[PDB]
Amino acid sequence: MKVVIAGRPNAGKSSLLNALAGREAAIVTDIAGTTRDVLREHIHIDGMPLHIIDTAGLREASDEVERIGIERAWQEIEQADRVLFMVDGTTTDAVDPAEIWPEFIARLPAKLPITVVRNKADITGETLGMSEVNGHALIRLSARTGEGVDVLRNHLKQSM
Amino acid sequence: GMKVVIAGRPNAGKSSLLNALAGREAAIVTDIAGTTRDVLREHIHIDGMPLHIIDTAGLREASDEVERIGIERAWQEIEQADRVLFMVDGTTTDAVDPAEIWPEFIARLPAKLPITVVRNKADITGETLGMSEVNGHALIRLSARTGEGVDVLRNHLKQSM
Ligand SMILES: Nc1nc2c(ncn2[C@@H]2O[C@H](COP(=O)(O)OP(=O)(O)O)[C@@H](O)[C@H]2O)c(=O)[nH]1
Ligand SMILES: Nc1nc2c(ncn2[C@@H]2O[C@H](COP(=O)(O)OP(=O)(O)O)[C@@H](O)[C@H]2O)c(=O)[nH]1
Ligand code: ALF
Ligand code: ALF
Ligand SMILES: [Mg+2]
Ligand SMILES: [Mg+2]
Ligand SMILES: [Rb+]
Ligand SMILES: [Rb+]
Repeated sequence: MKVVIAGRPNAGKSSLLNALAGREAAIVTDIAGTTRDVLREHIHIDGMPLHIIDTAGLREASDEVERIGIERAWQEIEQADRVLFMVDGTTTDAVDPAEIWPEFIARLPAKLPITVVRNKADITGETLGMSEVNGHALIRLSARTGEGVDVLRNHLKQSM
Repeated sequence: GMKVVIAGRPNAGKSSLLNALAGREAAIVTDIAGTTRDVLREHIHIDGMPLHIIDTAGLREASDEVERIGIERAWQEIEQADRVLFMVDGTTTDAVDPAEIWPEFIARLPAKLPITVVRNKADITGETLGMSEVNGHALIRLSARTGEGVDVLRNHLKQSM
């Protein structure tokens, strides 16, 4: 199954791709617009194989390559079986994704299931782990420190 | 199966080749040098023979930090290749010997690593497509943009590996 990592620039999408991959598969920097190309990694949880797909942070970009990467990111979303909507927790205390970015949520294919991932729990102090908002799955992790990425691994097995 | 790494200077047509081999638009291609930075890996098959194709950032002295980093990762894939396709923009030089095109690059490769010199953009130079040899290296003239000469590459990849 195709699981697409998507959200704003600098949310930590590539860190999570790397954590899920177990491998420095995507470049990771604090410069917004680091990922432009779509990056795919084939993994296996527990007998369940999936493609995890890292994408350019969504925005209106004047960098042409990034502009193209954002086109393709939306195209990956269109074909996704699940989106992991990645949020930098330090930027908002909001947990309902309609409060975080309604425009993005509203644009997503109807009934494409969304897992909301409040990342950088290491700066927030947020309590780690899974819950649910407005019927959307909600995982609090650190992609950088691996802290709580395990629950997400199990979540994917369960839900897919 | 084995790992084929596409390497060379920026804008040589390495992503264009990856997409022609993969039969789909895996890598972003533009006229802008420094488009590719992350390493892109595609798994393909030729005549049933499985093959890994790795696209890399063009090697240059880059001002952009993400690109500098992709260049490092590009080298770290090269070190680990079973073959390198050394892609050269044909309209930039009439040279065929990789030693005349970029000696530094050629010398830094691991001792055992074979290389196929690919002279890309043959649609512009008008050079005859197909296979030859320079100084013991395999040599191929093709257009990744049009796909002309790429079957010769595919056949060379199956025979060579
Ligand atoms: N402190 C902390 N930083 C993170 C975490 N995840 C990502 N980052 C950092 O935030 C910046 C952007 O990360 P990256 O994965 O490349 O973001 P992307 O643009 O969404 O893919 C980098 O400096 C990362 O090291 C996290 O869980 N905790
Ligand atoms: N005329 C011609 N143009 C090409 C060919 N291959 C690539 N290009 C163009 O050269 C530019 C750089 O190509 P790209 O594949 O992104 O280069 P890379 O930086 O080495 O990956 C783009 O404008 C391509 O369309 C070719 O065989 N013929
Ligand atoms: F801002 Al990014 F990958 F570098 F979304
Ligand atoms: F210049 Al490139 F991939 F964009 F080597
Ligand atoms: Mg990224
Ligand atoms: Mg390229
Ligand atoms: Rb980034
Ligand atoms: Rb390019």
